[PDB]
Amino acid sequence: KFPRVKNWELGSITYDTLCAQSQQDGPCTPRRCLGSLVLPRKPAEQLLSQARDFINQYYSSIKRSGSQAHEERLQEVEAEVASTGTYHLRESELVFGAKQAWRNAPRCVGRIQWGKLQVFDARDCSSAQEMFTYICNHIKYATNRGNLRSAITVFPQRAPGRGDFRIWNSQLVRYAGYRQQDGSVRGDPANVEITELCIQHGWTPGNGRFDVLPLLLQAPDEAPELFVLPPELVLEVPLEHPTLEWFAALGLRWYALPAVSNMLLEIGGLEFSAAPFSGWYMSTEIGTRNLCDPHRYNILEDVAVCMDLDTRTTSSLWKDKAAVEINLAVLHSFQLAKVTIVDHHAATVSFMKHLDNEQKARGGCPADWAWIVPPISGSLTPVFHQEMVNYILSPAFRYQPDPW
Amino acid sequence: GPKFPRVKNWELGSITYDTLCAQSQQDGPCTPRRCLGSLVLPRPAEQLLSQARDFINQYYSSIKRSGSQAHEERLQEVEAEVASTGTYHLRESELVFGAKQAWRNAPRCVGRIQWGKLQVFDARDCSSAQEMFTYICNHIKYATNRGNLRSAITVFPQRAPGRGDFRIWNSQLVRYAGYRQQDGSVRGDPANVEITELCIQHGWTPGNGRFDVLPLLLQAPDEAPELFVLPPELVLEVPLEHPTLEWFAALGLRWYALPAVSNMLLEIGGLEFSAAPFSGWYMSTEIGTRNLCDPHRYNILEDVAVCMDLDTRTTSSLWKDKAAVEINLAVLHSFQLAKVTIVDHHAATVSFMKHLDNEQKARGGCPADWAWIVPPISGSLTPVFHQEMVNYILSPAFRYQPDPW
Ligand code: HEM
Ligand code: HEM
Ligand SMILES: CNCCN(C)c1cncc(CCc2cc(C)cc(N)n2)c1
Ligand SMILES: CNCCN(C)c1cncc(CCc2cc(C)cc(N)n2)c1
Ligand SMILES: C[C@H](O)[C@H](O)[C@H]1CNc2nc(N)[nH]c(=O)c2N1
Ligand SMILES: C[C@H](O)[C@H](O)[C@H]1CNc2nc(N)[nH]c(=O)c2N1
Ligand SMILES: [Zn+2]
Repeated sequence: KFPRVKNWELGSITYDTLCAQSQQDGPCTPRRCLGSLVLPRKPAEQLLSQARDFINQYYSSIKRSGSQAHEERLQEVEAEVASTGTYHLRESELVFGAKQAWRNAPRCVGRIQWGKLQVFDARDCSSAQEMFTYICNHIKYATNRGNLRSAITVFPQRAPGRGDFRIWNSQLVRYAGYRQQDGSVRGDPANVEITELCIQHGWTPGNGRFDVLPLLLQAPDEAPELFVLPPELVLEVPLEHPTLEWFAALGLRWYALPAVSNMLLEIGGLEFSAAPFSGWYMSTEIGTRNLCDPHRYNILEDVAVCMDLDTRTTSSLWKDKAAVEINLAVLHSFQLAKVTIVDHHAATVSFMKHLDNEQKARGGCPADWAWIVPPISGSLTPVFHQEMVNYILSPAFRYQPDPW
Repeated sequence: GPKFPRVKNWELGSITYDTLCAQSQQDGPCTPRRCLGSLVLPRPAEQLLSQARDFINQYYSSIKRSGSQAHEERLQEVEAEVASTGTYHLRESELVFGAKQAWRNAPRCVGRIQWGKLQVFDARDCSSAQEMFTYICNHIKYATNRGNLRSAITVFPQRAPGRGDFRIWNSQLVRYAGYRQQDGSVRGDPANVEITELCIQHGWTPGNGRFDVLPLLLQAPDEAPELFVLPPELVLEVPLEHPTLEWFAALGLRWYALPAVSNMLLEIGGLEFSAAPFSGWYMSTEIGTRNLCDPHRYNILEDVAVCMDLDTRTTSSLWKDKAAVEINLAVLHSFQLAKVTIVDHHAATVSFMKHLDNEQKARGGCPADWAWIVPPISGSLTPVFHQEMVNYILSPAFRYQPDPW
């Protein structure tokens, strides 16, 4: 049985058949749905089968499926697993695998872009120092003077005999969070733990709200090392508002490059524990979540007071009013600085086009509705009205435990 | 540790475990292979007895008499009744318990903090379509209460073997007509096109406004549905104005005070009440965001944004978000002015979090549909956005049922 998927705005119905290609179970059972949970509660034969399936995927994608190059390649993989317990990917295969991982990421609204991804092979990396070099080039390439380009750098895969290559930071750019004795937090509350780990490993702390953290980089079975990014590498956008002169006074800012550095990339059963990837922001990530979440910078009441709003009652919708001006500020400021950004309406409309492309290409598209629908103005966007099917395809980005 | 779903709040960092889901007997649409949680509508003899036995156990527990002699005698009384007739009857207070528990169990309802405060009108004696009309008018009168809205449900006779159903054809007691135009467009509410055409086929003389109140199509057992027009003074409405945008009132928008769902099935202990309309009060985003701004409903966003003189030629001006906010404010302001009960999406979600905490202590969980609980605007500004939820089906329940035609 294949899920029947309906759009409630248009009346149109599709059938997801791609989900039958899922080999990995999610958190739901027929007794109870667990789709709103953020994290999971969580053999040569099995590695070999994921390898076969992936190699078949690759040769099918270049329409050389069944051919001699294909046959001989499966033989290589099988021969290599049989005597070493593992294998290695060709650069071309890794490029394919990385693009598919993005394509398959059900929580990502930006997947219209999935075929345009620059892949840096960093598998010849043997130290934190080289990782840092690779990371710096990635940032320079990706940022491209505000003309953002999507990229991934892939460090050496996990191996049975040793500890992982890891980037301890959750993103390549993070603002420090400084825990106060008086309970509160200066800077980004989301980054208290990593800030403290940086200090413990000997970083000289700042005292600002927007102090860019150093990277903690780890080569196998070694203590992590500390590397400060050259400030000229981290593009930042001061936030002002198009018609509210006082907004700029607030001294708000955000960095240009969203670069996730703590997820695991799995391809054909191989696991890449350090494989930082980046694109460009959707404005609501900065304007709504990072700046307005109560457990983040939490600036809503501040902005509302400057707007002289009735802060004393919920029914004046001050929160809603302030959040809209904040999101507008982010868009205006990024556009003024010529740094790539996408608003949530433009993003969700392109995501609808992606669904349509994928329906035609693959018979469906794994999508996590709760993460696709923006944090403000949900039903004002087309994705709100679109039913979606969530499931796990490989290659995939996965979460993994923090390495401390 | 515990072998039940771990549930996390990401704002507060706090953890619970849902043990109540263990009580679920009916399977939802998901499997380990794929999550179908965002689908609005996914695809008796011994059976009856087990559902019946379970409900009576629920009832006696609610009154703290499990295992008692009255408990076992009621169980005996029920199976005796099923053995000789195939069905059975609820005592009055069982029906009252069941109706409240059905609301309490409703995963898509954010208003469940009020669940214990429900007026239950017993209408299981009703025997004509004219009589259904009297019960409905009475319900509307009681529930509207001149703007001081009171939750209520009226329960009509249960499905009976052989005999036909009591059905209310309309999806709500109050519904604006949707008139399909020559040019293909719709005047009024596009959601109500079919029911409008059904009323007409059954002899209603149609109007031509954006806000014409539909007559009721009420159906008694094995009879064609009869048509009934509500006395306009029984249908309380609120004209919409804005607290500072003076032109907003000139738009001629309005909404009715009483949201009363009339097409759902109430199931208790295997017994099915095919007509059992229930009503509460509105959360403002239902009117202001969904009914007025959905592209496939009234679709007024562009009208308002033009009046607000916003740049509607580019998404990045956030004209849609700006207009939606003011439309929601107008709804809240106009209901407040008219002294008609309403709740904003902030107050409502805050009260739902309190409800989740009450239920965690009372029952060890609360079935909840995250996509439906989180409001259609300002999602992450409300605390439920940061709350993981477990969705599952408990009974008593309100269920969807096929349209009777
Ligand atoms: C090009 C512009 C892109 C945009 C606008 C975009 C947008 C987004 C957004 C809004 C989210 C939700 C994030 C959150 O709320 O925490 C997300 C998640 C995600 N994105 Fe994209 N993305 C882009 C590029 C990429 C690229 C290049 C990759 C990988 C190569 C990627 C992979 C992912 C993954 C794996 C997630 C899920 C993260 C998680 O589960 O925490 N995205 N994206
Ligand atoms: C007292 C104030 C109440 C409020 C603010 C409230 C709020 C809501 C809201 C906002 C929804 C979402 C509906 C949609 O978006 O289509 C909903 C659904 C629902 N409500 Fe409540 N409600 C209230 C009272 C009641 C009562 C008295 C009952 C029954 C006794 C009830 C039962 C339900 C059920 C069964 C649904 C699911 C409807 C569906 O799945 O289509 N509610 N409610
Ligand atoms: C669920 N735990 C981790 C959350 N996480 C990895 C995360 C948190 N906050 C923000 C992001 C940014 C995600 C992202 C990635 C890319 C490539 C582009 C973009 N605009 N956003 C990710
Ligand atoms: C999704 N299928 C059913 C449609 N449906 C029942 C529905 C649609 N649109 C709006 C409502 C209103 C739901 C409701 C019910 C009650 C008692 C109170 C309230 N505030 N809202 C219901
Ligand atoms: C509990 C809930 O699932 C959680 O708050 C989710 C909701 N949807 C989200 N959507 C996005 N894009 N990012 C998020 O962090 C979240 N958080
Ligand atoms: C596809 C999606 O499930 C559908 O549009 C849902 C989303 N959440 C909703 N939430 C509520 N309260 N009411 C709705 O009608 C919907 N529609
Ligand atoms: Zn699910």
